[PDB]
Amino acid sequence: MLQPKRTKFRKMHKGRNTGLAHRGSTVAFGQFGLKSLTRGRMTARQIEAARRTITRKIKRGGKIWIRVFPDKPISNKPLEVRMGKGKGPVEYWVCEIKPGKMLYELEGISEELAREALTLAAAKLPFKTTIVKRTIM
Amino acid sequence: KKAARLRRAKKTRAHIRFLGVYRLTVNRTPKHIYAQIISPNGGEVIAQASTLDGSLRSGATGNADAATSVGQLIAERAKAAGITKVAFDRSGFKYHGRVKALAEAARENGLEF
Amino acid sequence: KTMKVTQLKSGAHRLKSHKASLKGLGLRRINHSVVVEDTPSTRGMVNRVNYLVKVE
Amino acid sequence: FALNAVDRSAELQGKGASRRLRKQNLVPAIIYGGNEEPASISIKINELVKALEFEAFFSHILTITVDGVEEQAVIKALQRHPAKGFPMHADFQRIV
Amino acid sequence: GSSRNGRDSNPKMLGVKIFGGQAIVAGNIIVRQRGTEFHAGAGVGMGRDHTLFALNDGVVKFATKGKFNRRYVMVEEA
RNA sequence: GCUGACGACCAUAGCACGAUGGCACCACCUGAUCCCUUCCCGAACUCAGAAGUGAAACAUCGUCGCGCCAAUGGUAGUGUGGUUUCGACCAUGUGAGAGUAGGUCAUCGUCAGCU
RNA sequence: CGAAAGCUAUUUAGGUAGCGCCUCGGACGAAUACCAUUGGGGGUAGAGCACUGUUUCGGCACCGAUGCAAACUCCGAAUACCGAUGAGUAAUAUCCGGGAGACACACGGCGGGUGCUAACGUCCGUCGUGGAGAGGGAAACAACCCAGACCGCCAGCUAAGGCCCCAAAUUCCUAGUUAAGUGGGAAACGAGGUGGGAAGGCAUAGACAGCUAGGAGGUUGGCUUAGAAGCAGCCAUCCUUUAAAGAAAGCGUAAUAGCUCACUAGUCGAGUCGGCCUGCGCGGAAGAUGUAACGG
RNA sequence: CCUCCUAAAGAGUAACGGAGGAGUACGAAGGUGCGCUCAGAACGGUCGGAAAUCGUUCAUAGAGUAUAAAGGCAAAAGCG
RNA sequence: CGCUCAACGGAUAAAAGGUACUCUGGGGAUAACAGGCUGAUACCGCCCAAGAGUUCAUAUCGACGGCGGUGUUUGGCACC
Repeated sequence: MLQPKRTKFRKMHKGRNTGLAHRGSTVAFGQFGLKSLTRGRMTARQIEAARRTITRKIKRGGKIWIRVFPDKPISNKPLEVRMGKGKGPVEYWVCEIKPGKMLYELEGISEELAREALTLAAAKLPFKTTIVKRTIM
Repeated sequence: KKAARLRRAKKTRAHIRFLGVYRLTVNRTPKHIYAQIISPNGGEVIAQASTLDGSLRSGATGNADAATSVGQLIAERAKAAGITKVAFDRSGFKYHGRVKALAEAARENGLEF
Repeated sequence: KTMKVTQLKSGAHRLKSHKASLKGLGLRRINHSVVVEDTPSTRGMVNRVNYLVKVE
Repeated sequence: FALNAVDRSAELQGKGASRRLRKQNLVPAIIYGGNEEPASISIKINELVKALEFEAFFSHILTITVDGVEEQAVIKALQRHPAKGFPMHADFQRIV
Repeated sequence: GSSRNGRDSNPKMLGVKIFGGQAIVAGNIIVRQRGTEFHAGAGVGMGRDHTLFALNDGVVKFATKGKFNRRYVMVEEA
């Protein structure tokens, strides 16, 4: 359950998600990269589940890099409460995702096993994903 | 230190530039003393007098008497150049000793400030 | 020299500036042709309302 | 280590003209450095993709033949689509 | 959860009042500001709230001058 | 040719490294009687002076090590009209930031002095 | 001729008053609007870590890579706003006075806060429409699109939208795609639908499929385990006979055993195999009066 | 009533929207003239340390500005 | 000079409650029932497969996660 240890402000605005992912579209740390073709919100629970499935598949044979962190807080309102009377608290944290953004990277493992693990992680995640080979340029 | 001396002269320099009057700036060294009159624009020298002048070059420079002389000659030069009302600029030097004698000579010899 | 300007489409529902541009051109109604001297100000007006005007 | 290019005219430059060119399946590129002024060219996207497949292409001396004049250059930068990944622009430097 | 913070202050209407190239007479307020976002050069005076106003007739000019690269407002006699 | 004062400009003018400069000028430097200084101290400031030195500082020269400046092209955004699957797209006008090639060890003004 | 549902204040919130908006009379006359050129300041969109934080990895708080932010900014537009000059067009702008009405607004875009980037939800800014507006289109449908009705004509041209019949106009022409009535509701995902595109692997030294024969020994590789023999799990994945055969890709056994597969040789003879991108299609797809998700 | 955001780069702009302060103080904490430059880090030094004061080297503000925040502040608006 | 006239443009120098014993003028400008919009929640279904199932993911069940349908619970709005 990734979460910032402390934050300057408890609550944050909803914001708008637009544009392509110009930064973070290139794989650096690891040879094997998984990218998101669709924009959306990535929850900490989603990140944890994908990490756990990838770790189980690798069985300590490869190194995993997480390029997504849920710094942004999300406020949700409780049931049987009228609209207004103040903003709700941060039930959960999400990471804004843009098309082409790096989610996970793998190194030190065979391509086929990495592809299978990335397939499992994609199945868990809400984003369409295409595996991309790392390119120098 | 010349750095500190310029640091403590800038207040008066800026206030005189705001006033927009001709400025009688002094600059004294252990050997020589110089006085010159700068235009309100701050980039034109219209009158000058130092102990490098031939009249008092081969003499007791770096002295209160030399400062008094330089004041008298720059006062005459300013009178001949048409300047009558200036703002004194000790240029960070304490208004005292050679600077004070220079200022008093200039003030008594035609210039009023 | 002079140029012929005609209003293809209605200007009632356009922005205030575009309506004033049509007034400056002199076109009060659709399929109305007017004569104006060819100069960059008039060309700028025709450019601003280009979509709803044509020039002969 | 050779590729064929075509002069990119001033009317093929800019945002809209660049998008039209990529719709006509040409990748814009600029050859600069060396001694002379920059030259704007277009490279067929399939040829450029095949050239980018090979790995020493990024570290050896390349030869651009612009329907005529010849240019020895080195690929300096490559702009790809953030999501699709296909090459969008090329930056080459003349080698002296 | 009640986080009671529904306060705000009234507007102050700060900003540039007369821009570059405009005719200006003595006493016109040019800039209303907090601190010296703009400084007073020749022809412009400075009030206790950092207001910049024209000391004489002329045309307002904006410039970046000095070592600190400060923004300056002047009134040129033109 | 160089030095000093006052300015223009405020890093392509800076930092860093190395070299040259003492006939003028500048700076150190000698002394604290006198003017004037220290919540103590001649450090600074101030006065009276040239025995000594360009050591430090200062000025000039050289470089690309840093800093700074910086294209062309492309991309992003964007006013107007239209379309839209609401992500965007088309026509037109505009056009960044970052990065790359590259540039830089400033350019001038008034006065005075030695040569 | 012609609004407003706005600001401010209010024992005020469905009232009232000042201002903004309408009308009439007078004064004034380009001082007003549009467009071209041009002088200005900005900190928004975007972008970025140089400050305030926050995040991952590696090296050793600091360095190098790597992301994020309404109350972060080393940067930074397009618009908009304030001015100047100059044409043309225009029933302009400003001031004084008489008379009001209005201070419940709504929907559709765009920039947002709130909400669940839910609501024909709620609050702002801004543009269009209705309000106060007919007409044609969207089947019916204030707010969407085209367009602003002075009256009359059994005249013509067009806008949006359409041209097989209801129902006015093409069973019009060219080139292709779909076989689902998709068109004419619905996603993750799945598949051997179909068309096209850029490249690949193999191939008459016989490519893919099919069929026949083999598919082995060290050896039950070592560890672990009650068992662990290619096939629970962990660490190797070496050698030999070879034409080839994996310390094994599956089924199977408590473990064996057993059946396959990869691979090789033989038969056959010509094209064949698997990835990527793009267009249109398929499943996923269940509700209550009656077809009833093209108006028919 | 004041500061920041919302607020869409002139001004203005709402929500029972997101965050904090005010209902004072000073005859000096005002005026003028003059003079001065902070926080930190490291090194050395009796008690004396992580950190007291003293000395040295860097240090455009990483300090201070009576007070909440924004802007500003070197001619300091900071300190005598 | 005297107001925490702080409901801060301050109604009087001077002021709390009950009503199911009640009553009048209005409102669907505004709530409870129902209908309407929405679908957070709820119900159902599907995707992945860690596992349980003596062995064995998929006979049967489906952790961490993801995507839909219904209007069908608890809700939101206040359109009749």
